[PDB]
Amino acid sequence: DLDKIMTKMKNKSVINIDDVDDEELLAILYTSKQFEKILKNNEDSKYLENKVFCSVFLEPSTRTRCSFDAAILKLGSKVLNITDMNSTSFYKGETVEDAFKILSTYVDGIIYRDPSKKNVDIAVSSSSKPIINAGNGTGEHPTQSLLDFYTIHNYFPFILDRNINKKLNIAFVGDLKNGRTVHSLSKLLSRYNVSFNFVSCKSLNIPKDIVNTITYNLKKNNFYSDDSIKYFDNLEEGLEDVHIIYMTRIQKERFTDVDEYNQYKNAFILSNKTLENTRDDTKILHPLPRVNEIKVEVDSNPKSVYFTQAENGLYVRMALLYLIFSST
Amino acid sequence: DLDKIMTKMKNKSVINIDDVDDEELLAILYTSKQFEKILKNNEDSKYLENKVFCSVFLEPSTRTRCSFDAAILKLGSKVLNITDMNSTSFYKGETVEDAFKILSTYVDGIIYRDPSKKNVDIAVSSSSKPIINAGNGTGEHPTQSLLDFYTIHNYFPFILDRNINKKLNIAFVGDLKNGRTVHSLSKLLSRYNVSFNFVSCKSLNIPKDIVNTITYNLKKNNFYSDDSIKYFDNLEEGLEDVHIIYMTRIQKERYNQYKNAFILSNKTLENTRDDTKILHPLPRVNEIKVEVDSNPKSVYFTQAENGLYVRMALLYLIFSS
Amino acid sequence: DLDKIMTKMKNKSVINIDDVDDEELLAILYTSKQFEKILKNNEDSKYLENKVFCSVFLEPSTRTRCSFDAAILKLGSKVLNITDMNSTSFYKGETVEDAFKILSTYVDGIIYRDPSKKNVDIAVSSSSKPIINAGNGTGEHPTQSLLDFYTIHNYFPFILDRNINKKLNIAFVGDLKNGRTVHSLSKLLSRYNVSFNFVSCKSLNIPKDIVNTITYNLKKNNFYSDDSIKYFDNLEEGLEDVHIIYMTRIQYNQYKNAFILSNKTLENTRDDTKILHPLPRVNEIKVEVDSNPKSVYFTQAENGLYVRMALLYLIFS
Ligand SMILES: Oc1cc2ccccc2cc1O
Ligand SMILES: Oc1cc2ccccc2cc1O
Ligand SMILES: Oc1cc2ccccc2cc1O
Ligand code: NA
Repeated sequence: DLDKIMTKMKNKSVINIDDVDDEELLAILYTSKQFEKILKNNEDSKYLENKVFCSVFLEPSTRTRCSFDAAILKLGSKVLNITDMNSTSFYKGETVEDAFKILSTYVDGIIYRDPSKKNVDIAVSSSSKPIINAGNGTGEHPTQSLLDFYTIHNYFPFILDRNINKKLNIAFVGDLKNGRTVHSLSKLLSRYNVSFNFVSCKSLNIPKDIVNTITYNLKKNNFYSDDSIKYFDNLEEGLEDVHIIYMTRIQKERFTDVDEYNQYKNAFILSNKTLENTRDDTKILHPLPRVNEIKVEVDSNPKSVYFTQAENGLYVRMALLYLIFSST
Repeated sequence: DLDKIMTKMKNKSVINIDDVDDEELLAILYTSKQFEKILKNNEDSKYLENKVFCSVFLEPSTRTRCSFDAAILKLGSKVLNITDMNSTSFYKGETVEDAFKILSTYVDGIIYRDPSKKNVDIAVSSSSKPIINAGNGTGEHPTQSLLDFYTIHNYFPFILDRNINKKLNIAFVGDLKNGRTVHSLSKLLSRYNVSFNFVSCKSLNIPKDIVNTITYNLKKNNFYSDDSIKYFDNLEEGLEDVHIIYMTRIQKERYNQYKNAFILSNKTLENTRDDTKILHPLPRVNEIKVEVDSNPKSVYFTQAENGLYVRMALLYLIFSS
Repeated sequence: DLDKIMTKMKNKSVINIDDVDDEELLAILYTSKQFEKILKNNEDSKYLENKVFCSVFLEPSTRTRCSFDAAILKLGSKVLNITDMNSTSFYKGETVEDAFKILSTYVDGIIYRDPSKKNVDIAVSSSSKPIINAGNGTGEHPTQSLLDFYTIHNYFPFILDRNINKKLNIAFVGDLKNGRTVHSLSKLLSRYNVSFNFVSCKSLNIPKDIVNTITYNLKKNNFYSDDSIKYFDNLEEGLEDVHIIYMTRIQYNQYKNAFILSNKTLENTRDDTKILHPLPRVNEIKVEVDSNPKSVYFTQAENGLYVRMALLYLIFS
C-alpha cells in the first residue's frame, strides 16, 4: 500500500537505518525498482520538480555529494551547495542550531554530511525541514545501507521473506572495526534471516557493539543460532558458502601510520583465484572506491556487481527523496 | 499601480539603496508580502522560470550567496556560481570591464559581491545586463536594507507615512564604522520620520558622511531636529525609547575589547519599550545571548526568513517578462 | 542533412578538433547560427531539457567552466560541478577508469578539463557517456577552435567553399610556440583555402610540426603554394593583406610587449579585416581598438555561447 506508506514517510528525516521500518523499506525497494525501469528505458524521471534542496557537505566527500546532486537534479529539482573542508570553516562562530533554523527557512530539505555525531543531531532538532544524513562520524550512512540492500535483494529476493528455511550468508571482508558501511548494513540485514562471516586482521575485528546488535536483531525473529556469526582471518575459509561477498574500503585517512595502512591494504585481495571455490551464485559488492582490495581482473568475472551497485545508488536515492518530499 | 511600477523597474540595476525610489520601495514591499503568503502556504512559487543568472562572490560570503541562490532557484530560474577568496584571484590580469562585458553576454543578470567599492560600479557600467549588488566596499548592501525595512515595517507600519507625530526611533549597536548593513539601512530610514541612536565604542563610531546623508535626508522632509541623532556609550542609555534595536555583527577580521562591549541580554532589555523589536543581520556569535531568542521582542530569525521573500520579489520585479 | 548528421553526431565524444569532420562542422555552424537567432530574438531556447551533466574541472579555468555551464543551463538542462586545483586531490587512490565508469552511470554527459592527456584519454575509454574536452595541456581545445571558426565564417563565409579563387588570409600574432589556441585553429583552417602569416619573436615561433600539418592539409586539398605560409618579425609587414588578425594571449616581460595592437598599427590593414583574440587580454590589444569596427573579440566570446549550445544539442538530444 504505497499510498499509506508514502503519507507515513512524507517529511521524514533519515539519519540512522533504524529510522526506516519494514514497510518503509519495502516502499523504498519498490520505488527504487520503478526508477531503475524508468531510467533504463530513457523515460521522463522528473517526479519531483518544484523542490529546492541544500546539500551541506562539511568534509571532503565529493563522490557522495555528486551522487545526491545527480539524484536531485534527475528528479527535476534544484540544489544549492555548501561545501567545506571541515565544519568549523563553515560555522565559524555560529551555532549549528542557528545555521539550520535559518537554512531550513530557505529550502525544502537538506542533505547533510558531517563527521561530527553531535552536529547532525543538533541539525535535526533545529531544522524545520527534513534532513538526510549522507554519513556521519558515528557509523551511520543510511542511504548506502539502503542501496546495498537493494542490490542484495535483486539477486536474492528471499532475503525479504523471513523464511526460516531460506537463509542468506554474507561475508564482510576488511576493516570491520571502522567500516561504517559494514556496521549499518549488518544492522539492516540482521532484521532478516541472515548469517554473517566476518573476515579481518585481528586489530580490525568487528566491534562487540555491532555483534550485540546483530544478535538482538536475529533473536527477535528466532533466526539466531551459534552458527549465525563466524569469524575468520583468511579468505579461503571466510568465502566458503556465502551468497554475498562485501569488501570494505581500506581508508588511508584512517591509518596515520603508513606501514599500518600498507599492511591492511594488502591483507585481503580479491582475485579470480580466491573466487574459484565460492558458490556459483555469489555476488561481490564493494561500496567504492577501491584501491587494491579487488583486482581489475575481477571486473570481468560475472560474480562482480560493485559497478551495478554504485549505479543502483542513483535509483535508491531518487526513490528516497521522492518518497519523503513529494506533495503527492 | 504595480503594472506601471514593474515597467519602470524592468532591467534596473540595484547597486545603492538610492537606486530605489518611494514607489519602487512600495512595490518591493507589496510583492515581498505576496511571496510571503505563497511560501507560507507551501505553494508554487515559480514566478520567474526561464532566466539564467550568474552569482559572482569575490570574498567569502557563503551565507549571502546561499540566500540569493535559494531565491533564484525557488523562483524557478537557474544560476551558475563564481566564488573566490578575493577579486584578484579571479580577475588576474583582466579588467573588470572586459570580464563583465563578456559575462553579461552569457546570462540574464548578475549578482555581485566584492569588497572593492569601485569594482561594482565598473561592473555596472560595463555590463549589458542588470546587476544586483550583494554587498561592497562602500558600505552599500541594498537587499539587506530592503529586507530590514520590510521587517521593521511589519511591526511599525507607520514608518511609511511620514506623519510628523509618528516617529520611529532606532538604535544601531556595535560596529558602526565598518557596518555595511548600518550604512545602507540608515540611508533608507532617513527618508522617513526616524530618529537614530548610535551605540558604539570610540574606535567604531558611525562615519560623518553617514551622519551627513541622514541629516540631509531628514531635512529634506522636515524631520530633522537636534534630537534626531544621538550618540551613546552604554546600552542602558542607548536603548531607552527605541522601537527597533539593530545589533551589528562584530567580526574578527576588522577585537577582544570590541567583542564584549555590547552584549544583548534579557537584563539589558528590561527598560526598553514593551513593543521594541530586536534585529540582527546574522550570523550571530556572542552579540546576543541565547536567552533573548525566547524573548518575544526578538525577531532576527523572522528577519532572515523575510530575506527569502524580499530577494524573490526584487528578482521578480526586475527580471520578469 | 541535419537529422542524419545529428544521428551520426549523437553520442560522440569531442576531444580533438580532428574528431569533427566536414559535415559535422557544417551542422555545428548551422545549429550555432540558429541558437544565435533564437537568443537574439528573446525566444525560448530550452532544446535540451531532461538532461543532467557533470562538469569536471581539475584545474582552475573559471571562465571556460562558466561558459559551458551557461550553455547547459540556457538549453534547460542541469549541471553538477566538480571543481578542484588538481586531479590528484580528486582521484586520490581511485583510477581514472573506475571514476568515469561510475560517474557516467549518474549523468548523461560530462564536460572535462584536465591538464593531463593520459587522464582524458582514459576517461573517454571508460565513460559510457559522451565527453567534451574543455581544454587540456596539449592544446587540444576543440570548442575554442569551433567558436573561432564560427566567428571567422560569419564575416567571410567563403571559407567553407573550398573555392580556389576565394582565399582567406590570416595573421596569428604573439606567442605561437605555446599558444595552443593557434595550433588547433591552424589545423582546422588548413582544411580550407587559407594562407597564414605567423608574426612572432624568434623564441616564440610557430612549431615546425604545426607548419608540417598545415602544409600537409593544404596539399591534400590542393591549396598549397609557396605563398601559403609567411613568417614575420613585425606587424607592419605581418598585418598586411589579411582578412583576420588573431592575437594570442601572452600568459616574459620583454616578450609580452613586442606586438601590441593599436589604431596606428591597424591603419594599413584591409578595410574588411576582423580582429580576434581568445581572451582574456592583458596588454596585447589597446583599449582604443575596442571602438574600432575591425575589432570583434567580444562578439567572438559571445559566439561561444551559441557554439557550445549547438554542440551540446547535437551530441545529447
Ligand atoms: O563511488 C563513486 C562515486 C562517484 C560519483 C561521481 C564521480 C566519481 C565517483 C567515483 C566513485 O568511486
Ligand atoms: O546565519 C545564517 C546561516 C545560513 C546558513 C546557510 C544558508 C544561509 C544562512 C544565512 C544566515 O543568516
Ligand atoms: O575574458 C573572459 C571573462 C569571463 C568572465 C566570466 C565568464 C566568462 C568569461 C570569459 C572570458 O573569456
Ligand atoms: Na548549481
